[PDB]
Amino acid sequence: THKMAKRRIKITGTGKVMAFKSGKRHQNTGKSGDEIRGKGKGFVLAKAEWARMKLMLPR
Amino acid sequence: NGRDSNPKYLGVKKFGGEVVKAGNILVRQRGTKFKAGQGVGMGRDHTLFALSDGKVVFINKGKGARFISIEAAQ
Amino acid sequence: RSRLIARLPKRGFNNVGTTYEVVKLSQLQDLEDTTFDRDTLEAYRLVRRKNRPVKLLASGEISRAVTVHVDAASAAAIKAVEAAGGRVVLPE
Amino acid sequence: AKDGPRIIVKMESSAGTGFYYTTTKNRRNTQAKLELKKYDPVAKKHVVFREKK
RNA sequence: UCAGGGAACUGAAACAUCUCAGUACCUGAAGGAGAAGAAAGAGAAUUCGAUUCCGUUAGUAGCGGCGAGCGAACCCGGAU
RNA sequence: GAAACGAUGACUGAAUCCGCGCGGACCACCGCGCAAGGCUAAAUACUCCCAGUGACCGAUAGCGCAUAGUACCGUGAGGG
RNA sequence: UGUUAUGGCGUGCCUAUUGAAGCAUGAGCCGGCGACUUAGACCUGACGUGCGAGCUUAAGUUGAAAAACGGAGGCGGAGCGAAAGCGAGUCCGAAUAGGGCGGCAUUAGUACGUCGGGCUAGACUCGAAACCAGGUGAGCUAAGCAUGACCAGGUUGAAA
RNA sequence: AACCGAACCUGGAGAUAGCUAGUUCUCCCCGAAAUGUAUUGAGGUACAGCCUCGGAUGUUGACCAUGUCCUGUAGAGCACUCACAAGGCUAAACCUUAUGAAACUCCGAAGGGGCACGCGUUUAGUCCGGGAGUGAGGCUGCGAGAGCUAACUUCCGUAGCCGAGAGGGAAACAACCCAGACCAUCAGCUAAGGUCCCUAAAUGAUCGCUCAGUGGUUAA
RNA sequence: GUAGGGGAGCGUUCAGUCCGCGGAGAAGCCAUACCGGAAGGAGUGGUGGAGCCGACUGAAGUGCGGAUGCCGGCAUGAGU
RNA sequence: GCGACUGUUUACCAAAAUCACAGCACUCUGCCAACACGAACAGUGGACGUAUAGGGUGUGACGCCUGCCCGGUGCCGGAAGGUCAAGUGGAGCGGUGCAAGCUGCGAAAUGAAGCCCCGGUGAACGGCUAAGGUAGCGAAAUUCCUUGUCGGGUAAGUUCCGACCUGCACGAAAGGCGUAACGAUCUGGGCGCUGUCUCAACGAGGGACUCGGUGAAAUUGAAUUGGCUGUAAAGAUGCGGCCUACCCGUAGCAGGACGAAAAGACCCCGUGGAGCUUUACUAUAGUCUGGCAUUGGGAUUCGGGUUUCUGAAACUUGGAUUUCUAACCUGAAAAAUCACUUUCGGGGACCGUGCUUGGCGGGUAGUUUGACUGGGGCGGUCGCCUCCCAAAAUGUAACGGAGGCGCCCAAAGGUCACCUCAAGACGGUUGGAAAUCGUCUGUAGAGCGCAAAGGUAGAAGGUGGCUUGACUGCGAGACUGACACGUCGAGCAGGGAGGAAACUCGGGCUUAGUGAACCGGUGGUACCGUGUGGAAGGGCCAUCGAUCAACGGAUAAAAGUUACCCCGGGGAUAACAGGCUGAUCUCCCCCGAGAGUCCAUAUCGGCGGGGAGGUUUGGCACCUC
RNA sequence: ACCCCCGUGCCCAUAGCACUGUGGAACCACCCCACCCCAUGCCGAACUGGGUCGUGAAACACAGCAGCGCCAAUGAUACUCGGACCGCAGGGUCCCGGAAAAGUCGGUCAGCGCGGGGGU
Ligand SMILES: [Mg+2]
Ligand SMILES: [Mg+2]
Ligand SMILES: [Mg+2]
Ligand SMILES: [Mg+2]
Ligand SMILES: [Mg+2]
Ligand SMILES: [Mg+2]
Ligand SMILES: [Mg+2]
Ligand SMILES: [Mg+2]
Ligand SMILES: [Mg+2]
Ligand SMILES: [Mg+2]
Ligand SMILES: [Mg+2]
Ligand SMILES: [Mg+2]
Ligand SMILES: [Mg+2]
Ligand SMILES: [Mg+2]
Ligand SMILES: [Mg+2]
Ligand SMILES: [Mg+2]
Ligand SMILES: [Mg+2]
Ligand SMILES: [Mg+2]
Ligand SMILES: [Mg+2]
Ligand SMILES: [Mg+2]
Ligand SMILES: [Mg+2]
Ligand SMILES: [Mg+2]
Ligand SMILES: [Mg+2]
Ligand SMILES: [Mg+2]
Ligand SMILES: [Mg+2]
Ligand SMILES: [Mg+2]
Ligand SMILES: [Mg+2]
Ligand SMILES: [Mg+2]
Ligand SMILES: [Mg+2]
Ligand SMILES: [Mg+2]
Ligand SMILES: [Mg+2]
Ligand SMILES: [Mg+2]
Ligand SMILES: [Mg+2]
Ligand SMILES: [Mg+2]
Ligand SMILES: [Mg+2]
Ligand SMILES: [Mg+2]
Ligand SMILES: [Mg+2]
Ligand SMILES: [Mg+2]
Ligand SMILES: [Mg+2]
Ligand SMILES: [Mg+2]
Ligand SMILES: [Mg+2]
Ligand SMILES: [Mg+2]
Ligand SMILES: [Mg+2]
Ligand SMILES: [Mg+2]
Ligand SMILES: [Mg+2]
Ligand SMILES: [Mg+2]
Ligand SMILES: [Mg+2]
Ligand SMILES: [Mg+2]
Ligand SMILES: [Mg+2]
Ligand SMILES: [Mg+2]
Ligand SMILES: [Mg+2]
Ligand SMILES: [Mg+2]
Ligand SMILES: [Mg+2]
Repeated sequence: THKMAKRRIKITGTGKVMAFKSGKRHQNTGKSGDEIRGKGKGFVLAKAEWARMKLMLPR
Repeated sequence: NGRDSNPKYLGVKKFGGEVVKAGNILVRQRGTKFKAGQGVGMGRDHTLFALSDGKVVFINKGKGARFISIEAAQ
Repeated sequence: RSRLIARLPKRGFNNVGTTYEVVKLSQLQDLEDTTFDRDTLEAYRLVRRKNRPVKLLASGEISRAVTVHVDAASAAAIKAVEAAGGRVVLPE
Repeated sequence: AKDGPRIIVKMESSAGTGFYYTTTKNRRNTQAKLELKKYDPVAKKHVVFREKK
C-alpha cells in the first residue's frame, strides 16, 4: 500500500512493526499528563502479521 | 435497563505465599479493603502494589482491618 | 478501514536523499592481502553499488596500516585508521 | 473536552521569555480576573506565567 | 495508426469526486504501416544530445473523499 | 494544491540580440535553450491472405460449418 | 457360480440443517459435455538442486538438428531517526531513564524448480432483477396528414 | 410487432451477485467451531479462541495430595436498611413476644480460584512459522432471570450426550441408561437392561402386599 | 468421525527415452468363479479389423449421480 | 345512488360512478406573441391565425347559486432601507535583489437581478393559531359506536325509502343542493312468467362405452405402494405393535399421495433493482442578471487626469440621458427561401449572439433514506458510570430488575497546622416538631460537590496559614483488553511548594464528566525546500475545531413512495393449518356463609380451593415460503 | 532482685463500659498567675507561657466486681462436593465425606516486652 509508509508499521531489524501514540494528537486536549507528551513508539503481535503486506519490500 | 455492561475488574491480583516482583499489583480495590504493610505502596485508586521484590503474605486483623505485606526472599 | 490502520496517527515526511554504502573496518583490515583500496580496486573489492557515495565505518579492531579513498567516513573510524597508522581521504 | 456557547474556558499559557502552554481548564464563573500562576519553560523555570489570553 | 466526440455497470463492501477509463461505442482521415521527429528540450554533470521501440530505473518519486486506489521520469543496458 | 509548464474558448495584445522563453509560487544569481514556418527512411503495431511448424483438436472436440452464415427463426437489426 | 424358499435383521441418495426415510431441495433413464485454472523479472512459506558472503542475470546479439553470449539491473552486505543526519550505534532529552538495534552462544545468503498460500485479472463453475452505447422497428398497435371507399330497410316529423 | 412503471438487437460483458445450487479417483493420520470483542454490523467480514503440519524447547502440561492465601453464594440471623404479626407502654420511640429479603447482612459453609511443592501416578504443555475451517447450535440434569414456579419457550451459567457416534437397552425413538466400532472368527465373560409365549435367558428360591387388570394415565 | 490440515498412492490423455507386441490379428467392445489393502490389475474365450501395451521421466482441457445443469437417444403415462 | 346527455377508455380478468363533452372561471400572450420541437442568432409548429384570437389550468348541460380566512406557501405591485457576485480598481501587508525594479495574499468606494422588508391577491396551493362553516345537505359512494331512533314495505326487512340529528372524519367550480331526459351503470321493491327452487322425471342429440385405422401430454428418486394406533423434524403405504388383505384388469369417484403447475406475487432478509414524489443531497437543460466583445458618430449634465492664459480653453477618459445614421435586424418591391446594384420603409447600438458573474431551476439526472427487534412496523434502545441478577475467584446474556454521566472546584488542588459528626434527654430571649446555646449520652446511627457500591474517626470529613506538583524530560515493573485504547506505578534528572523535621507533591476518597484517523486554526521550532541563496509549501512540540450521541465514528455534503412493481434468498422469519403449551376460553369437582317461614344441600353456593378438555383469543416459532 | 510510678510498644473487647475501694508530695493531674513567645473564626477552656501552696476532689493509675457487653464449646441440625434415585411439577430421599449460623455448657474482666524515675 502507499499509505502505511508515512504512518506506523515501521519495519525493524527483527522485522517487528512500529506502533504509535494514538492517545490524542491534535484535537480534544487540555486534559492530563506526561501521558499527553507522548508521540512515541510501540508494537503488537497479531496485526504484525498482515501489516507489512502493505509496504512489503520498501520497509 | 440494564445499561452497564462493563466489568471494571477488581479482585486480588497477587495472593498470599506468592513470589512477587517490584512494581507488581497485589490488589485492585474500591476503598481500602485492606491497607498496605511494609513493601507496599498504594496508588490513587488504592490498588496496593509492590515497592520491593519478595514473598507477599497476608495479615488478617480483627475483622475489617486487613493488610498485605512483602517479606524478604534472598 | 472500519478499523486499525487508519486510526493510526501519522504525517511524518519522505525525502530520503543521499545514503551511503557501508564499508566496514573489518573488511579492509584484518583479513585479505591489504589490496590497498583507494578509488577503483574497491569496485572489485566485492563492495559494489555506485549511484551512491561510499562511507567507511568502524567495526573490526586490529592493527594494519592502510589508506582509502571514500566519500565520507565516521569520526571514530578516522580515529582508528590513523591510530593503527594510515590515511583516509575526502574529495576536494 | 466538548465545547459550545458555555461558561468557563480552556486557556493554556504564555509568559516572559519562555514560550509555552500549560493547557489548563480555567473558569470565568466564580472567580476570574487573573488566570496567573508559576511555571517551567525552556528556561531555568522559576518563572511566572500569565494565562490570560 | 492518428484525430473529432466520448458511456455505464462496476470499485470505493452505501455514495456524490475519484475509480472503472480516455476503456466500450460513434465518427473523420490514411497507409502497408502509421504516429512521432531535428530542442525556446531533458536535466543538475557548466552532462546529454531528433523520434519511436524494448529492458531497467520502480510500485521508486509523487498523485489521492491522503480513501478505494492511481503511478511517472532522468541516468543506465539494448533494437535502429 | 504553495501550481510551475504546456494546451485552447472569451478578452487584452510584447520585445527583438547588452533581445527573448525555460529551469515547478516568486526574486536574484547561476546554468540550459534560440518558439510563434515546412518535410523527413529505419527500429514499432496488426493479420484478410500465404508458408512452415506443434508434450493443439480429432466428429458433443476443433472455427458456427470435415463447409453453411446454408437449412431454420425474425418486419428488421439480428440470430443459427 | 445362477436361481429360489423360509427365517433374522434393515427408515433411497444428495443437499440444506440444531435435527432428514422424510409429507423439505434436486433428479424419468442411459450415454457423452460438465466446475479451483492460468499470467507477472509480483509477495510470502515448505521441500530440492547449484554456487556461497556472495548469488543471479533483463532486453538483446550471435548461433539454432542444439545453446552460448549479454552486468543495465535485482537481492544479501547496518542500523536509528519525522528528516538534516549520525553511525555499531541511533532517536527521544538539559549526558546517562527508555525505544528500537549490533555484539547475541550463534548459521547464510542468492538463483532456479515444484508445491502451500497472498495480491492483481472474470479468478472454482452456472444463475440475475438492472445500467450504458450504438443501432432496428409505426407491415401489430397509439395518433396526424393526403387521397379514396362504405352505411338494406323501416320510424319520428324541427326551422323556414 | 402475441409479456412495456420505459420496446427490440448487438455490443461494454465472463457487469455485480456478503445470495442459492454444483464441485467428480483411493487408502492412511489428526481433528474442529456455532464462543469473545468489533462492525450502516446482525444468515457477511477483521482479530482472538478452538484444528492440522513443521521447527525449537524439553517437562513447564494432566489429574491428585499437603501447605498457603482470596471469596460473601447455600444456610442462617435481625446487629444496619426496607418490610412485617400480637401484646405492653404514654403515633415515632421504647420493651415482651413473633417473622420476611435479588438489589439487608452480626455471621457463613460445602465448593471454587491463585501460588508453591511433589512429598505421587500420569502425559501433555509453551514458543516460532505454513495451511485452515468455525463465528445459525441442540437437547438433558443441576444453578438463575424472563414466562403463568406454560411451552419441543427464551436468555446466561455448568456437566454430559447429539452435533461429527455406529453397537446394546429404552416397543418405535438425536439427546436418556450401558458403553467409543483398525480387520477376520458357526469361540468365551460381562454392562445397561433382562430371563411365561411372540424371544436370547429361573413358569427361580424365602417372607410379605394388592382383587383393582391396580399394574397398564393427574388433584383438592 | 463433518468442516479442515497432513501422508502414500490408483487411473486417463499427451510427451521424451527404454522394452517390446501386432493380419497365425492391434485398439475399442462382451463375458468371467483369478490377483492386489483401495483406487485398480491380469488371465482366457468371443467380437473386432488396424494399430498398441509394459517401465521411467515431463506436461495436463486428468477421474461425475446430482447443479429445475448441457447435447442426444430412449422409456412412463397407453394403445390412453 | 352516480354521471346531465351522443360518445371514450384498461389489445388478453375492470365499460364504470373513469376519460372527453358544450357551458362556465382564473390566468398568460400586442405578433420575429405567449407556448412548444430542436446540435442551430437553421427551420417549423402556434398561424398564411392577430385579443370575439392563441396557450395553460380547473370545473363540468341547464336551474338557483357559490360564504368566512390571506398568518404561512405562491403569484402580481412597490420603493426608503438590510445583505448580495464577478468586475473596474489598489491604500495596505509580506518575499527577493546592493539597486532601479520584479513579485505573492489582497480593502474602503463603485456592484445588478435575488432573498429579508411592505402592500394586494383565493372558480391560487390552502385552512373551519389568519379565521373558525353563509346557504344548502346530513347515520349519507362520506357513519366509528351502529342491525342508531321512529316510521313505510314484509308473516318476518343488518339491505332499501322516509324522517330526525348525536355530522367518529359533508359543503359550495378538487363546486353546494336540485333537475326533465339519458344509462349492456349501481341499489331496493312490485306485476307477469318461469326448472332458480320444493325435486326431480322423461325424451333428443353430441361426447363418454365397444370394434377396426392413426395415436399424443403434462408427470416420473426408484417401488414388491393397505388399516388402526403409537412414535419419528411436530400430519407415516415405507419405523412399532396390532388388524386386514389370493393373482390381474375394465368402467367409474375424487379422500390421501402435504397430488401437478410457476425456484411465493404475501411477509422478511439483501448496506439488490427500477417507476414515482417532494420545502432530502448534489448537479443540470432551461431561464434571469451585472461585466466584456460584436459596437459606430453627435449633442447635454456629471467623476477625473495630462496640456497652458489669470476661473475659461482643450489633446481627453468612463458613466447615465438624448438622438442619430453608415454595423446589425427586418418588411415590401418585377424576382415565393436566398442573393443582390437596389428605390426605398421601420427598428436599432437595442435585440440577438459568443465569454464570464450571481440568482432561480423535481423540467431532468445521479443517488441517499442505519441497527437492535421472541416476524416487521410503531414505541423504545445504541457511548459512559453504580448496584442486583452473577451459582462466596475473574467473567457472563435478556426489549431483565433500579439509578446516574456528557460536569464541577482557583480552590472542593499542593502542603502544613489545628478541629470531630447524626441523633436523643433535661433547661433556656425571636422558641414552644426542627432553629441558636449549655449539660449528658453518642464507632458513625453524620459528613464526603453529584448516582450508587466500596471505603472512611489515627480522616478521605470540618476551619486557617502559605501557595500553583492541575509541572518539563522519563519511565522498573505490573493489572486489563482480539486489537486499538484504558489503568496503577516505584525510582531518575531539571527545577520549584509546604514543613523545624522525617517527608508529601506529575489535580482532585476512588470508581462516569467522553471521541481513533483525516482535513484545517494558532504559538514555538528551525529538519525538508525540487540548479543555487532565500521565500511559499511542508515537517516536528504544543495545541483549538465533532450531541462525528447510530458515541471503533461511511461522503465535505442526502427525505419519502410503489396496490404497477422486478430480482436474489428465507420455513433462519410473520399471516392459514398442524404441533408444544393452556394464561385466557369451555366445562366438571371441593368446602358450605347465606337465601330457601324451620332445615346449607329440593333447588341456589359468599370468599376461597382443586382439575378435565383442547372447540376461544393468545404464547411459542418445530415441519411446510 | 522485689514494690510501684512515668513514658512507650506488641496484642488492636475472653483486653470495653458501668458500679466503684485505695492512691498525693516520688511520678501525674487539676488548681496557680500570664503584659509579653504563642494563640483564641469569641473566651489562655484548647493551644501556650511563668510555678508553688492546695487538695487526689475531677482526670489519670491500681484493685474488688462477671449486672451489660465480648469470646464461646459438645451434641444435633441447615446446607453441600461426590455417588445413586423419587415425583407431571412445586419439590423430595439414600449412601459418602466436608460442615456452619444461632442457642445452650462455659469463659473472662487481659496477657507479653523496652527504657527511665522513685521505694524496701
Ligand atoms: Mg514532549
Ligand atoms: Mg451507481
Ligand atoms: Mg460500489
Ligand atoms: Mg502557460
Ligand atoms: Mg465417433
Ligand atoms: Mg462441430
Ligand atoms: Mg429448520
Ligand atoms: Mg415421499
Ligand atoms: Mg424428497
Ligand atoms: Mg419434481
Ligand atoms: Mg399502418
Ligand atoms: Mg403487445
Ligand atoms: Mg454472470
Ligand atoms: Mg466492464
Ligand atoms: Mg481420534
Ligand atoms: Mg451466535
Ligand atoms: Mg455474526
Ligand atoms: Mg437465603
Ligand atoms: Mg448458547
Ligand atoms: Mg429451546
Ligand atoms: Mg453442522
Ligand atoms: Mg461426540
Ligand atoms: Mg430396537
Ligand atoms: Mg419411549
Ligand atoms: Mg491412441
Ligand atoms: Mg455430490
Ligand atoms: Mg433431455
Ligand atoms: Mg382400449
Ligand atoms: Mg377411457
Ligand atoms: Mg355517463
Ligand atoms: Mg380488458
Ligand atoms: Mg370486459
Ligand atoms: Mg352510452
Ligand atoms: Mg381404437
Ligand atoms: Mg421397509
Ligand atoms: Mg406399519
Ligand atoms: Mg375427474
Ligand atoms: Mg402442490
Ligand atoms: Mg423464493
Ligand atoms: Mg429523482
Ligand atoms: Mg463474582
Ligand atoms: Mg463463581
Ligand atoms: Mg478519509
Ligand atoms: Mg458501535
Ligand atoms: Mg466521514
Ligand atoms: Mg387502485
Ligand atoms: Mg402496467
Ligand atoms: Mg394507477
Ligand atoms: Mg421455522
Ligand atoms: Mg399459527
Ligand atoms: Mg402441517
Ligand atoms: Mg429457537
Ligand atoms: Mg448430589
